[PDB]
Amino acid sequence: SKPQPIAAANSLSELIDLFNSTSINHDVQCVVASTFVHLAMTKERLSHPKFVIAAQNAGNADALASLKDFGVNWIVLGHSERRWYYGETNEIVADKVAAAVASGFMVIACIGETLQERESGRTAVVVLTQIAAIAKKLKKADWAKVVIAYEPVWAATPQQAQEAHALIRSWVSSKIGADVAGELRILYGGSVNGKNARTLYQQRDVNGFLAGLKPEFVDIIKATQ
Repeated sequence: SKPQPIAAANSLSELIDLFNSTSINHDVQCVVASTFVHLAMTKERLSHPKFVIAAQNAGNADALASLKDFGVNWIVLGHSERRWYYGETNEIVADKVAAAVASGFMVIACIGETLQERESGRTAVVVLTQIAAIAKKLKKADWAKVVIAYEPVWAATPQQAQEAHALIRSWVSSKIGADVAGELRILYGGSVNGKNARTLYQQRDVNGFLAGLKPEFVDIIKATQ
């Protein structure tokens, strides 16, 4: 069977009212990741116990310490623009991930290739090098706290997403262990809506979504069964 799925989202007050009133029938960890300045409000307002608040991109020991102290236990790291715009390298993201885990966080670590990388058939070498860097700073036991989001930056069909996710899980199995591989949530972080979410989740190696904080996130949740 699949590990517990994750639905994570990366005007606002209307969105949280909506999430709060939503009945979610099945086992699924929901995550609302927000920017620093909206954190307190989101935390005051979001009360659905199947949801947790995540920080984003924090990389400083003291910052992580305060978030944790503030009751934030999740963080999202390495999201696409962090790498292609802000210049966070494979190693910078790796160190952020290791720092967060050491501070008691559950980490959604993002990886993904650009259009130029996908077009040239270098998806595998790129994606695996990104996670290899992440793995280098983590111990096997740390993987209990880790979640991988695959982001088709280059954008996708369920078959394409399945192939990407499957290639990630094979590298994990062989380099980290089959037991880690089996428990690891690998989320699909490409474009998704209420039409293809359900289709995508059906894929053997998709364990959820890293999608947009948007009214239709609710359908993304339902897509995880």
